[PDB]
Amino acid sequence: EPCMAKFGPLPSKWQMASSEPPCVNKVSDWKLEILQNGLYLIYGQVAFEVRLYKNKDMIQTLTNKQNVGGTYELHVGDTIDLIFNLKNNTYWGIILLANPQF
Amino acid sequence: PCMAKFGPLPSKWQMASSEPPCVNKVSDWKLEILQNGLYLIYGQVAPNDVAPFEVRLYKNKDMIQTLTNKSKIQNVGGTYELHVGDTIDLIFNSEVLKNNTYWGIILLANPQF
Amino acid sequence: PCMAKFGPLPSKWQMASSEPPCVNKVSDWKLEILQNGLYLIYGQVAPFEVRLYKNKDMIQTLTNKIQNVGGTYELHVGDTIDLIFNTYWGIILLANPQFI
Repeated sequence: EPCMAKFGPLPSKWQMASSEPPCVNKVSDWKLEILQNGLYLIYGQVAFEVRLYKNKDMIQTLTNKQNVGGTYELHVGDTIDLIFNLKNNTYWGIILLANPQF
Repeated sequence: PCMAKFGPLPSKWQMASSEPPCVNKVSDWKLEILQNGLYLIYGQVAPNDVAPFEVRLYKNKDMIQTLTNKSKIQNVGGTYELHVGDTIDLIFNSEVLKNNTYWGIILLANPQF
Repeated sequence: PCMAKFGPLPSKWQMASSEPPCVNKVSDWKLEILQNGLYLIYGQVAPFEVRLYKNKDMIQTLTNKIQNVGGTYELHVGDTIDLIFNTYWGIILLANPQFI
């Protein structure tokens, strides 16, 4: 099992898996930090809008009152954030596919 | 890695790295999940008009992807936590669409949570 | 872990290595598939119309909804993917079971 985290749904919080050495670092409800460079699959389920942040940037927007994430290249210190404007049919996580170069 | 694939027709269900098996088929287009895991679903609808145009993807009773057409070719699936006992299926409003059309599944990971 | 990435410019093709090569650069934004398997294609159109193609068929188009490109497909030897504009993308080989 690769390095992977999930957060949610409540009141389960941040579950880590193959943590040693870490690839991700929880930092809040719905926010975590990238400890290692790589290719990451982000996923989840969101049960007026939701936005998915890679640090400063809205990489998804979920503007229906659905699935979340996709695949990205990420680097030490990138934060990923799932922001809200019914939180138990809601969760996201991330799995680390590979570490190329760049 | 445990995986499967339906179609495109005349091929029916095909199964890769079993033992232990992660999924089992129900009928054409419908499969069952025999274990908990993080799964990646994929495939593609080849569009090819008396009924409205639609295909949907279900987990259990929940439509989880609606592919309301652009009668172009569109990706099926996405990433999902699935449980022993779920069933995934792909439903045609009518049979319309073509047969460069298939959908398949692969189990990425099965962690405790 | 067979993979490759084209942008973002002026980086061009960037390929990690691999037991046997699963992929070969054809030219900018375009690659050819050298082995059957399941692949995950990814990228970002940059935080108009962009389009992903497998051979002659268009499999995704971006145009401000909300996105990054790609998805997961079963690709075959001799297939090609490009991205056309009218930003980077990459591919990884997830698997390649005997049923291709």
